Amino acid sequence: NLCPFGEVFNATRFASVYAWNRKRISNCVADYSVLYNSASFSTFKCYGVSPTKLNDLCFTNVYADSFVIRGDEVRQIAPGQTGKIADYNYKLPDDFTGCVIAWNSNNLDSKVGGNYNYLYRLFRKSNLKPFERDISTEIYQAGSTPCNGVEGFNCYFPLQSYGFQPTNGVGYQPYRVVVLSFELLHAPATVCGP
Amino acid sequence: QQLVESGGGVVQPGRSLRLSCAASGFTFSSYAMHWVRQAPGKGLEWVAVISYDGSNKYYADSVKGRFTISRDNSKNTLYLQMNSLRAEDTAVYYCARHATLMNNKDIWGQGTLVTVSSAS
Amino acid sequence: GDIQLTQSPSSLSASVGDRVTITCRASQSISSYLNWYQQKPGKAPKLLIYAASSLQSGVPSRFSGSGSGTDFTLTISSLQPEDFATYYCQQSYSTPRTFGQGTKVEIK
Repeated sequence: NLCPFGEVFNATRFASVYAWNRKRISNCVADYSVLYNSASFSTFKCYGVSPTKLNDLCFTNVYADSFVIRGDEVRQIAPGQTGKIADYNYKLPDDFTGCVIAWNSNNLDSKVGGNYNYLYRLFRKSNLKPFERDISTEIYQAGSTPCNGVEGFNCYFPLQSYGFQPTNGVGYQPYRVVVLSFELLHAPATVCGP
Repeated sequence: QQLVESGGGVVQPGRSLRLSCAASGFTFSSYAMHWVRQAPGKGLEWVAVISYDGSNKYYADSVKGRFTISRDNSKNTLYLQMNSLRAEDTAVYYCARHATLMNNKDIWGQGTLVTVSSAS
Repeated sequence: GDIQLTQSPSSLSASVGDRVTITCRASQSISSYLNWYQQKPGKAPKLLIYAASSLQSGVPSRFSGSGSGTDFTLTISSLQPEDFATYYCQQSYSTPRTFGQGTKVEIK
């Protein structure tokens, strides 16, 4: 086969981090060459074993999940850190293998007249379990006064947008972070390079 | 982005009239939604909430007429049936949203006239 | 009981380039949960300030909010010929929500 990296990496519409898209990929072949030959990517790091080594060292079942975050908060995306995106939005595990691929899409996402399509979760009553999204947009009650679904006092709305325009500085530019995560099982290496 | 309302009209008192208001651009589903009232020359008076993210319905006890509120979430639409009418409720209604320190989602419908009178 | 609002003054006929302070007072101590609206009569209420201290898209800093607790302030500055309309404050502290009676800024 071929693995849909032209359908993931050249995709037209990434969701936000409160409802990030996840694509289980297996039973195809890896095009890991042009990943490095792309070289238009801001923050491109890997784990497990070296990025030059991963061309052939291949995988049972990969999880390709992607979202869009801010140009400042992307350092929060690292396996085992803190900050809002890794606290309540999307959680890398304690022991992780995959690569974090990060670049700017300022010419697409941030629009004049304002981009407010994108969102994120700013609060939750616990830190987030690893790789589990949170689409539950109910009201959290920080203080003890029960708001019970409607908004009110001591309680806030869960979600918030980002503010994207091309009037933003370089630190406030939207990154289309796609994260590749890997594993190994009794299952064979169903996705494997040349 | 946009809110549309069911048709207003002249209804005799004591009757009922279901109020439909459909959303567009972004869903009703993730948010709450409200109804407010404007009588001519009178201030904007809040009426009732809806809270889809759990399920709960709060009404103003100032106008406590069991004006029932529920959803059609899959059409991004909301239904409040005008029950136990009385003539001073003759006004225009709005579909509403409140920026509760977090969002900026205050979007308002076009406004339709409910009329409570025996004279058409 | 309910939470009473006190919007003062309920009208103020004004002139070009003014700096009008439309006050919305509260019966209780509300943290910042108060808003402001533009309504020319027959329009939709265009939100002006959220959480009583924060501006809004499309609305420049000719409007400017501040206050907390009971006392809330609409700081209209450099009063523009389009800004003459009927305005409103707003609680979101408890249920029920009430709105102010309105303040019509109008040409002298």
